[PDB]
Amino acid sequence: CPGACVCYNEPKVTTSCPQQGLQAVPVGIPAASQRIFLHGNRISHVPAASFRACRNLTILWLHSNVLARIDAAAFTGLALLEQLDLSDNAQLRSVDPATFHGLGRLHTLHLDRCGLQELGPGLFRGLAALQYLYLQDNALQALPDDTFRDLGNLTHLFLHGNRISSVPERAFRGLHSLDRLLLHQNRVAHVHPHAFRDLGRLMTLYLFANNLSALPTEALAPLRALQYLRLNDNPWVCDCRARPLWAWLQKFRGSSSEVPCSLPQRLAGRDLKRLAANDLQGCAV
Ligand SMILES: CC(=O)N[C@@H]1[C@@H](O)[C@H](O)[C@@H](CO)O[C@@H]1O
Ligand SMILES: CC(=O)N[C@@H]1[C@@H](O)[C@H](O)[C@@H](CO)O[C@H]1O
Repeated sequence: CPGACVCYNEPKVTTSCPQQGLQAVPVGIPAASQRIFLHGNRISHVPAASFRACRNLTILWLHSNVLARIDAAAFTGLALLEQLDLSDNAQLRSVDPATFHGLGRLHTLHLDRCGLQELGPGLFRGLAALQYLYLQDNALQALPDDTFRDLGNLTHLFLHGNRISSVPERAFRGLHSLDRLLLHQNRVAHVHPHAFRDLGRLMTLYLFANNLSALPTEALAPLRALQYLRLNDNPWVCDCRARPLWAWLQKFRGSSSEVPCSLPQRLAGRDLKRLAANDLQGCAV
């Protein structure tokens, strides 16, 4: 086994060379390795077919490594790959759309704390098996249509800490079985109704800290079975336009947060969840 690593077959075959100051992926990683650990090094690249001979690789960790570019090939024969953590590489900024193409059995994929500015075309094409998909704290500006379409088992989608400015119909389409997506700490101005139009089964949604003035009507409608909704820290305007949300909150059985009206004044500071129906004026004008 390569130096600066410990190798064992014990539970599953591991290579493990974490925090060993490695500058690049060592050449001698034994092929019949099941799980490989390379986080905490200084590996700045994942060149084409870096783990090819490891046909039985289940777990692979490269997080916290000053990654800069990950060859479109990279994970090529890692068909049995389950977890692939590339988190904490604020210098990556991007992943060639065809990168994860194979990765069928992929269960969990971490791409958080990465300079990801955009989510390319088929970045997540047919990742079917995927359930956990971490994408918090990147530079993502928008969620383009059908971006998570093929992700049918996805039950955990984290997108907070980005720069998403709005949620269009397209995004979150095939996301059936999605149990909880967080969108907090984003710049969400508008949430197109129907945007959650098959986002049922969803257990918990987060939209706090987001620059939302008021939510459309049919917006929270599909969220039958929702149990946790966090809407604090938003410029909630409270005029007749808030009725739909006001209403949706009253009939809500689950657990909500505080929806602080931050406008108009005179009502400013009060929480929409406790305003009486006729507190919302300034109608059709
Ligand atoms: C809860 C559910 O729908 N189970 C299926 C599972 O049978 C299948 O193996 C997987 C694909 O890897 O998709 C879904 O997770
Ligand atoms: C545990 C098991 O199924 N055995 C195979 C083994 O025959 C093969 O040599 C190896 C490739 O390195 O992949 C393993 O999965």
